[PDB]
Amino acid sequence: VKIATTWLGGCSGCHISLLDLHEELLNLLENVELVHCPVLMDVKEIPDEVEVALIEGGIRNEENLEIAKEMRERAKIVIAFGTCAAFGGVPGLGNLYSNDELLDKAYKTTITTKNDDGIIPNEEVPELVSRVKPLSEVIEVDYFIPGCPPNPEMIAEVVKALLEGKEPELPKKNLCEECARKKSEEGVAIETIKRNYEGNPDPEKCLLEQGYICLGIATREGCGAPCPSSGVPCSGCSGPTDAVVDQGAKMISALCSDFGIDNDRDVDPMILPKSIKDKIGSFYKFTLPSAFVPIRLK
Amino acid sequence: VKLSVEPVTRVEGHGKISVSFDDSGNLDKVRFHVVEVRGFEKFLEGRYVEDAPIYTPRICGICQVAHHLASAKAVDNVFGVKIPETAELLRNLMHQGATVHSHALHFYMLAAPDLMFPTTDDVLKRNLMGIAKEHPEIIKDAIELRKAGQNVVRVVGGRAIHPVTAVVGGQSKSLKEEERDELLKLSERTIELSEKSIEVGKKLLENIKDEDLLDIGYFESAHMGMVNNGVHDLYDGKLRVVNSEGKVEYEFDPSEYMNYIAEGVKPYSYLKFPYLKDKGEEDGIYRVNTLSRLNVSDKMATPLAQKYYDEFVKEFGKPCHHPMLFHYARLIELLSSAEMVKELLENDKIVGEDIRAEPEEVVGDGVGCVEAPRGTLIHHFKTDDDGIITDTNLVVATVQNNPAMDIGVRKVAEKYIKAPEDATPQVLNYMEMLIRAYDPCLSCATH
Amino acid sequence: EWEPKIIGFCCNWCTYGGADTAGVGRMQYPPSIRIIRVMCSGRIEPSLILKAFKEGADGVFVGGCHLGDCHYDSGNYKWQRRVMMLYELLEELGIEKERLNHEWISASEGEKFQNTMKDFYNKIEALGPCKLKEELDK
Ligand code: NFU
Ligand code: SF4
Ligand code: SF4
Ligand code: SF4
Ligand code: FES
Ligand SMILES: [Fe+3]
Repeated sequence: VKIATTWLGGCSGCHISLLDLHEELLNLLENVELVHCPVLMDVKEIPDEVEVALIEGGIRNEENLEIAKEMRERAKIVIAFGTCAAFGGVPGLGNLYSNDELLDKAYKTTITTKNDDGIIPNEEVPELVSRVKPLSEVIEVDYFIPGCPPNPEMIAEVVKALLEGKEPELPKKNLCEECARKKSEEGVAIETIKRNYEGNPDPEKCLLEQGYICLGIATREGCGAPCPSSGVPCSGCSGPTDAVVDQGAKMISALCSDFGIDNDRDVDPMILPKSIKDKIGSFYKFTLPSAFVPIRLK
Repeated sequence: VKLSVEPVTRVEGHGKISVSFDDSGNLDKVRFHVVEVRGFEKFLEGRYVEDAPIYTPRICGICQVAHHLASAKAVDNVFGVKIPETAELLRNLMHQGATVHSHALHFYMLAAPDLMFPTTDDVLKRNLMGIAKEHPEIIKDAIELRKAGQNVVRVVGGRAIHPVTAVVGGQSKSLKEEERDELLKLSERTIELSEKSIEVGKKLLENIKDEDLLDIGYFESAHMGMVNNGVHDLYDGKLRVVNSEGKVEYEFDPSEYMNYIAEGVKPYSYLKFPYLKDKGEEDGIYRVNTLSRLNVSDKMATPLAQKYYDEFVKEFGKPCHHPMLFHYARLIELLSSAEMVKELLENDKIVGEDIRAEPEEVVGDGVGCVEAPRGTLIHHFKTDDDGIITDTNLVVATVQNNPAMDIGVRKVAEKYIKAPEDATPQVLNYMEMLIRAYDPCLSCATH
Repeated sequence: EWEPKIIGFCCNWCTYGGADTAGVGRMQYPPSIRIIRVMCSGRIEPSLILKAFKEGADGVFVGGCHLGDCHYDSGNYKWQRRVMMLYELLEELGIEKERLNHEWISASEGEKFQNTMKDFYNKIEALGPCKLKEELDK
């Protein structure tokens, strides 16, 4: 089975997680004919007759667009490999600014930068597309593996399923399933909102009920919930479940519904927006390019 | 005539090499282009400053620990908090484990294919699969090193890729005595494998010297690396610059980096061109990374690495300017990090519960510095009174070898190419070998 | 040459009845809005508002019972908390807060519904078209 990988606007983390199969990477490569993979081999052009393709990263520049289209033509099955390819990922926060603001910061107004003619790199380099886009927005994507990065076992199950000819199926519940923290059977009620540096979070009580914006409730399971286990709220990196399109919108709906719910008719509805200084960054860390409004208008 | 090497393969990120010829057919211009940028420095504006250790690891999937720690340190200065000692050991423990994983990843899976097969036509063979089929035990040692390092990261950081435990004022969780015990049990095997890695490195660099390839991309430069009383240190100390003759030019705290470092911009690359602003663009070229850290350090911090480093200095002197000997320095750091993992796991403060101090008044300015696997890493954040980021600047490791890579690939072309017929598949791969020697991470360098 | 595209969400019990009352009373108002029926204003969530802007909405209207008069007791209180966050979220996205309008309108208040539609139309008409749909289409 000829497979190929490539990367676009990601950070290489999905490929590193693939290598974190460790011993199993060799067993995988014994059964698979890897015909293209920039990080591991020197095949420059994407060959024809690729059966499966792992594409990491979203679309950030014109070159990403052409490679995504070339891989779609060459590959039978295109897989959106990771959260960036599936939802846009952290680089999607660049949509909150124009490319000119992104470029002028990196190449003019950064404190150590020295550029006397004020040039923006433009020779032999691609221009950025207008906004970071999920892979499915520019090509047809047959499957996707969420996670930032996707855990190594999950990458193994998806691929081996396709080698066998079976459809891969991701887990469907939200994170609270896997998480070992204890909830109130009376339900979630939030009195105040705390930034993650405030107070001392109790190790066993659900962080959302303690007042911390935790994305576990709006995030698909599968990772094992290591962040809440390790003492910090979930940031939502795995993305939403199959029944939620806009992860940030749903988290906001849930958060607002239960804020002051024990005092429903009297809690001031302006306390919650005033306590959150960075709202897009609180709720759209990994998924902004796939939200209903994936940019800031200028 | 114009030739292009794209993509440059077995590196992290997107780069290409251009080779152009004039009307006579003579070599004309040779350039290294990095063709990616994402703009972290700008879109970090408006975020919660305490979320910086969440965003910046997504600059790269290889060295995500280094960014996590650099941001955490900057955040720890933004708030006026001094983290307790146990937190310091846990972060450094995670830092060494990551360095083990990164150095092993590069030498074995990215670099070694060239060192083993420097003059081959079989391009499908020049990869870990080609090494694994003829020398399987070498790739299994590589895998076991990465597995040991990532395992350290996962336990201390919560995840092997993009750790989350480094929070405002220390660590979000402590290390438990049982975890400490099995990590310490496993640490001995990592050290042995690192020693064996040095020996294979000797063999393969001998093979490189046999082919007259040990001096490709050679030029002389300054060198920068963090030292702690002149002792090689990846986590704490001051940044030391040594000139091409080995003389210490300056030693400065990373918070003053802007008074010593400047980054230039050229139109043909999204990757900037740093230099010692004092010396200028041409005379101020310096390097970072494994070999640069050895040149600036008086000694290593661990005994076994000291022995190989002393033996190496005796053979090549100080400072060494050979690009390809960055590979050997990488293997010494690989061992030194392995040893440091064990040493930190033996420090009884590693399992302390006093892991975090309450954040103090917001200073509004913080610089965080660590030696990433691929060189000095600086995170500089500025915030308002609510701790909302207003400005960020990132000087990320490999960017500081971009002049070295641009110079190197043209000096490789000068040595081997006179006419377009000389740019054979093997000679073009020589140019990529010069790139790979510096272990470039181009997503990191551009951010 | 250009007319605002306005989307409305009205509860079945009070506000949808106020829009019916305006129709029975022949209370003319601009033909920009289209109303989507829900049982309760508590059924309205940020994703529905954001979805409408994505589709091309120049303005978004939501109408529910007066606070306390919810046919389902307290649905509007949840909605009121969500919309206050959504106002400031729309600003972080560069969408004018004024492009979103929520009102409490009972079934008898046909006149109030009429002037609410007129005031909102003029507000959105003066703002010009929302440029989100044309940026995503680049
Ligand atoms: N090592 C490393 Fe990065 Ni992927 C680079 N270059 C770091 O901060
Ligand atoms: S997903 Fe998380 S990891 Fe895989 S790439 Fe985008 S960022 Fe790097
Ligand atoms: S913590 Fe985050 S995840 Fe674990 S439960 Fe409370 S919410 Fe669901
Ligand atoms: S927890 Fe929230 S964040 Fe930590 S991993 Fe599972 S998802 Fe990504
Ligand atoms: S039914 Fe009209 S607001 Fe609840
Ligand atoms: Fe920078």
